[PDB]
Amino acid sequence: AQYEDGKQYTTLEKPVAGAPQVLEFFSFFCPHCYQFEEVLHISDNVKKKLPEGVKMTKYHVNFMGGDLGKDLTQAWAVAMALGVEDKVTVPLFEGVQKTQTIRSASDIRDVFINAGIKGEEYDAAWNSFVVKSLVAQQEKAAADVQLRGVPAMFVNGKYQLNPQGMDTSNMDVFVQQYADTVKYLSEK
Ligand SMILES: O=C(O)Cc1coc2cc(OCc3ccccc3)ccc12
Repeated sequence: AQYEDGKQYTTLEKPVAGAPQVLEFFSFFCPHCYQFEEVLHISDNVKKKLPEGVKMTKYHVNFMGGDLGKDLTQAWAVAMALGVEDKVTVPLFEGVQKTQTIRSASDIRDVFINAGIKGEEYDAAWNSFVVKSLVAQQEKAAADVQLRGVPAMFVNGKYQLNPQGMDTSNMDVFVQQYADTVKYLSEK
């Protein structure tokens, strides 16, 4: 077949019931995730190839960066709770990987302050139990599939994208193959 298990995708030996339709995992310490955001725009290109209104979910992970990696998972929960993901994603990526100006939880808070989120707004969300639950939700979704690598995308809790088996000589062809595979899997 043109799409084959082990080539463009792999199949979960333990399917995950009730999972989101399109579930992405990333880390702000993850280099390919940086490319996926700034250079390839995987999330938007996948969204444009899927039916309108399909739920897409993106979660942060703990296993990169130690203490700060967990801080970034809590900060991502704040971003999701406040709905400011589009405002903080790029400065957080660049703060961690490009300028390396993010060395503490205070530095992460500075990114939100600079993006226009009020200090009282950030601190209240950061210490809220709604955000504690969002952190637990991110951990549980990752734990359901024993996630050891990012960037990762799962479709209907059953199929995992395999970008290693996709052509990397051309950035746009890669994105197109990636998005077309997600579409194929969503119609499975
Ligand atoms: O292999 C891995 O650990 C998994 C993996 C995740 O995202 C990737 C992106 C890759 O290429 C992107 C690209 C495409 C065209 C031109 C430059 C870069 C390759 C591998 C992965």
